Amino acid sequence: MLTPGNPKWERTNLTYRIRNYTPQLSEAEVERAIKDAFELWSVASPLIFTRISQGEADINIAFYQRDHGDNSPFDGPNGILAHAFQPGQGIGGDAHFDAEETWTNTSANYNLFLVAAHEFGHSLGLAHSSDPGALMYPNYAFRETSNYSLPQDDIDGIQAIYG
Ligand SMILES: O=C1CC=C(NS(=O)(=O)c2ccc(-c3ccccc3)cc2)CC1=O
Ligand SMILES: [Ca+2]
Ligand SMILES: [Ca+2]
Ligand SMILES: [Zn+2]
Ligand SMILES: [Zn+2]
Repeated sequence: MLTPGNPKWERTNLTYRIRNYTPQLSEAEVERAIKDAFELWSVASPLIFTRISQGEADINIAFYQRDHGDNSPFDGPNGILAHAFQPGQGIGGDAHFDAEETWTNTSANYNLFLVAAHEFGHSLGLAHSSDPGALMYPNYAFRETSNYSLPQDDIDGIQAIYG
């Protein structure tokens, strides 16, 4: 294909739900981080993300600690910050964030917006990139969060799947 293992969504309007929050940020700050992370992908693709407040969404977002029901346990502070599942029904698309992290909306470690943007790449069908400037690079690095600019390698990736 282009990246087998990873598939793709069959429709362009996807719903998301934030299931819980982190004490590290206000509820509004979490909502804004997640919304803007989706917007990054939306402005480079045909995808439209619609928030729901309750019920079943395509993409569930949640903060969990250690074992949390999906056979991929988190590991406490640092290390694994988050993970996400490839497009599909059920857990497909879902994104989990390690609740034991310091989550920020600054340059201090683990800016939630940046980590969420990376995870949502996985939720949409992207794998890791070898480009260190790419959001989809395997390791966390801070980058400026002032606008909705996706690095060009990530634009190439989402365009290759969805146009
Ligand atoms: O399935 C997984 C599980 C864990 C991964 N690593 S991570 O949670 O520690 C992580 C690494 C980098 C980022 C990131 C780096 C730079 C910009 C934005 C996000 C976010 C989370 C990556 C991954 O793909
Ligand atoms: Ca961790
Ligand atoms: Ca899902
Ligand atoms: Zn999980
Ligand atoms: Zn990743």
